[PDB]
Amino acid sequence: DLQTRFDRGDADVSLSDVMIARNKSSVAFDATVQIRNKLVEAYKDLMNMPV
Amino acid sequence: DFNDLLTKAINNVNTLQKASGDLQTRFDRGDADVSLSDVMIARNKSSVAFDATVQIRNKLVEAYKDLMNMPV
Amino acid sequence: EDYSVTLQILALMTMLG
Amino acid sequence: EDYSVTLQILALMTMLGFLPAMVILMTSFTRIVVVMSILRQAMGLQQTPSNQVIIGIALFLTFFVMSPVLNEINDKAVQPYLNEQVTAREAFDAAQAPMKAFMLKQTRIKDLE
Amino acid sequence: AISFDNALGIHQHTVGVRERNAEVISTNIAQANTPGYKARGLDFAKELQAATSGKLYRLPTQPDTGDGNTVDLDLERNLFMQNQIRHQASLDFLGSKFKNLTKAIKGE
Amino acid sequence: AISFDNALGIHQHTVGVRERNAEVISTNIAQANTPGYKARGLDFAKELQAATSGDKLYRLPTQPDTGDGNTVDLDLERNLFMQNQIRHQASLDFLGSKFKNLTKAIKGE
Amino acid sequence: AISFDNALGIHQHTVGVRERNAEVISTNIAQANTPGYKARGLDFAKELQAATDKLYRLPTQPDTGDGNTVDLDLERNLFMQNQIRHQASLDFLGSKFKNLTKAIKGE
Amino acid sequence: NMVAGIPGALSNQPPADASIPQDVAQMKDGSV
Amino acid sequence: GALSNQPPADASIPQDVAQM
Amino acid sequence: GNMVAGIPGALSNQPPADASIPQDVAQMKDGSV
Amino acid sequence: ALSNQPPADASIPQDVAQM
Amino acid sequence: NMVAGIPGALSNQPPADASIPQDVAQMKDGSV
Amino acid sequence: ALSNQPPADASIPQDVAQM
Amino acid sequence: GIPGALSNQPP
Amino acid sequence: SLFNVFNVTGSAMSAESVRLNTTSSNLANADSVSSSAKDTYKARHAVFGAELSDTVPVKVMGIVESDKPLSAEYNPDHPLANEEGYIYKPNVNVMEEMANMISASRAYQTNVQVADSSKQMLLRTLQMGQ
Amino acid sequence: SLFNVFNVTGSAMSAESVRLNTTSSNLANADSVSSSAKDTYKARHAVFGAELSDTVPVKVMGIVESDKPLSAEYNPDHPLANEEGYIYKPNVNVMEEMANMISASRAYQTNVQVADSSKQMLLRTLQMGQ
Repeated sequence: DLQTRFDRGDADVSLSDVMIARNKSSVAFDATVQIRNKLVEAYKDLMNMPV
Repeated sequence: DFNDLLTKAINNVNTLQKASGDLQTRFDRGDADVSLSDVMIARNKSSVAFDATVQIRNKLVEAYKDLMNMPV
Repeated sequence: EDYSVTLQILALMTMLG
Repeated sequence: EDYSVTLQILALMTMLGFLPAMVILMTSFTRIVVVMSILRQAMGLQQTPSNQVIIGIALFLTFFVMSPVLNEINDKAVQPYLNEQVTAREAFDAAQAPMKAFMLKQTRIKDLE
Repeated sequence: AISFDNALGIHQHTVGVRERNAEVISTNIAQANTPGYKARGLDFAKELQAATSGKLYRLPTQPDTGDGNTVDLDLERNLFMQNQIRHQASLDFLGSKFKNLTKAIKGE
Repeated sequence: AISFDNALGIHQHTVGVRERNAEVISTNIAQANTPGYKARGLDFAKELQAATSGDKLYRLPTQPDTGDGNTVDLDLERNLFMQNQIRHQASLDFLGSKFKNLTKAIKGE
Repeated sequence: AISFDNALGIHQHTVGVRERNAEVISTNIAQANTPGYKARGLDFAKELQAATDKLYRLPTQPDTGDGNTVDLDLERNLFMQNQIRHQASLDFLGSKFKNLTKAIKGE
Repeated sequence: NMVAGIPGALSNQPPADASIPQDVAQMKDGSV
Repeated sequence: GALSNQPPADASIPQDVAQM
Repeated sequence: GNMVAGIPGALSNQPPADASIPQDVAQMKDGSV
Repeated sequence: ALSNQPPADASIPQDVAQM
Repeated sequence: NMVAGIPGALSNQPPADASIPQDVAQMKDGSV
Repeated sequence: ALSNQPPADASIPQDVAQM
Repeated sequence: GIPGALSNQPP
Repeated sequence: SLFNVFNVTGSAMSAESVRLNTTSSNLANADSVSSSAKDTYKARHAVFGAELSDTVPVKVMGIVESDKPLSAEYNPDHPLANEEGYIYKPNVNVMEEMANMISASRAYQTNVQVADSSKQMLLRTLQMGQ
Repeated sequence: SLFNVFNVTGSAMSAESVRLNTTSSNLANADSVSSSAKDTYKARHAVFGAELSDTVPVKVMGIVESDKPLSAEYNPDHPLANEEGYIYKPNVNVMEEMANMISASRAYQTNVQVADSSKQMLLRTLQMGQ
């Protein structure tokens, strides 16, 4: 939302607010990608063991 | 004593990071008795210590994975 | 005393491994 | 002439690379895995104990039996090195001596000959 | 706990405040020739505290020439220069917080 | 032997000392016209030794003051400020390489 | 082979000579007004031989009772030429390591 | 509430000169 | 500088200080 | 509060026989007040 | 020449006797 | 050895014009 | 050009016969 | 303040 | 702390500006016999201070009039003349005002260079380590 | 070592500034019969020196007065006149002082050029390799 408001020329949105917010989501999305990757690797390791 | 050795190294890394963040907060607040050189020195020490912590952890985890995946 | 945010993430990401 | 700090960091970061080799060759991990591997084959179950569980128990066993040598390394090489009592080469030699004593204790003469 | 308010510290708010201070100094320089304009300042300590947990007048060093304008242009240049330097430092500190945060969650 | 004091050498202290010298030189340039002000100087060898193992001197005038008591030779002060600025940058390059050399040894790249 | 002496060539020594030459020219300009001072010139080939001296300059015009043989027109030109050539030597010697590092790292 | 006036030479003089129209001189007081 | 909470007054340039 | 004071520039750099600086101001040159 | 004792003020008297 | 003398106008004169003191002119040769 | 010995000074005599 | 200091207010 | 330099050089910028405006008031009132405050104008001068006891800022502690006597002129028919026929004029000396104008302007500009050079040392400090 | 150059140029500027002040005191005392010390003012000249034996700084080793006789003036009614009515004045020569003023200024400015040029060389060396 902050990216769209700044891009369309709204005068009440500052670039610092956009950059802090977009970096904030980038770290969160990278974190949820890494957590998902680790969980899938754990599942693959457990299921690929002889029983 | 090996448990003490590992915790002491981590406490050293954690102590450096706290000092780095402490100076950055004081400098950013506008404190007069803070020099940029000390802030840059402090945060460079924290960066080197944390880089060592990550690489050592990666080496130990890689060593662990090699042993566990060994066919007995 | 308390571990920094960067160290807390490193410990948590370690346990997932 | 003690090595520079950069070389010393590069020297002991290489030890981490060779860490798996030390466990499988210079430690007790080899015998414990083999005995439990033959023990598993002795019973009817083919792979019930599983390789990972066998390695896990072996890692705990090799840690408990190598504690005196690890403690000797710390109390002869690591502590003087951290306290600036000896140089890098002396610390390296002081760490190797307890390791060599352990291998020589559990070896055979004919194999040495 | 792991949160951005504890990971970023005050650097998330400090960057924004110095941008406001840039505007306040900028509007002082532009209104230097406008008679009746009183130079206004921004108290960084008070503004930062308000942002974390949520326009004073500058006194003239010399009497105005008669227009009624109390903007000292050489002071504004000096204050703008310092504010721009510390703003870059604030960006450096805040930006490094994310990069060190990404390094931890990624492991390399 | 791996420690920041051993790896960073004296360059972790020289930067702070040359920053102090710049402040001492700058206040001499600013106070050049103030009468009764004696030009101040900072000894580098003493200050570096004090920093290494944990009070500015007076600069003697080459010519008498013209009746104001101020002994600031603004011609000389500019020369010292220029030299200190160059040596300050050189210490930054030395200290900066100390951290970079440690990082490339740790990361192996 | 493969040694720093051969990798750097003679560019490792030229930078030093251009610094010594700049010092001498700076001395000549400063001592231009002091009577009795004789202008000092540095022979480039001598420091070339020293790598692999501090002579006197004969005046083109007579003195005026000072005995000072410094021509400020000559010194400024010789200082300008030395400074330009000094930067080129830094560029030559600087690129020796840049190529050397690229060969080792392959990137 | 705009503050207004002639910028520059006319304003930076004593009022005894009286080179500014009286209406414009009022605007600098802070009322329009 | 010395930030105050009330706007500073305009300087007065009188030809005679009595008529002020 | 151990300061040094005086009129900067041309007034002070005249010899003291000129008597241009007020005596009260001229005596704040030795560190007094 | 960094000394430890502040330099004394120069004196420009009319007569060196009354100095 | 050390060489010295008065610079500028006085030295840039013929020796007949005895502006330079006699002992200072001696220094202009060599000293130690 | 250069030389290995200092150049001589300049003579400005009021009478060349006495040098 | 300065004993001979001048005031910025009307006499 | 190179930001302390900005407090020192910047203070000199204001201090040298006061002495320049002081000079302008002396140049413009060197021939003014009357005044709005009923006292004849006298050559005003700023007072610089240094609270020496690291960085010592320069602060103007007040403007002080010159101690020279007023220049008397024999104008017996002037409305403001006294019984002896003399009128009094400000004791402003042209030569010292010119020196103040030259000294203050040069002192103002030499603090810009220090403030500009100290700015560069801070920017390179941020660049350290990378 | 280009930092040694800064010492040579810095010492040169100090030497030329001493000569300028000596020239200033000569022009101000070209007509002074009396003095604080009871001896007629004689034209002063700072003595430069070189410790040649790389970088040879120029040093001022003292002020030496000109040995020319004091210009006597026939002023019999002057209070300081001798038995024959002659008063003695400084031997300052106007033409030679103007040349010193021109020479001291030009020599001062050319050492600034060398110092500035030498400063660029040191900064360029910092960029070597990096």
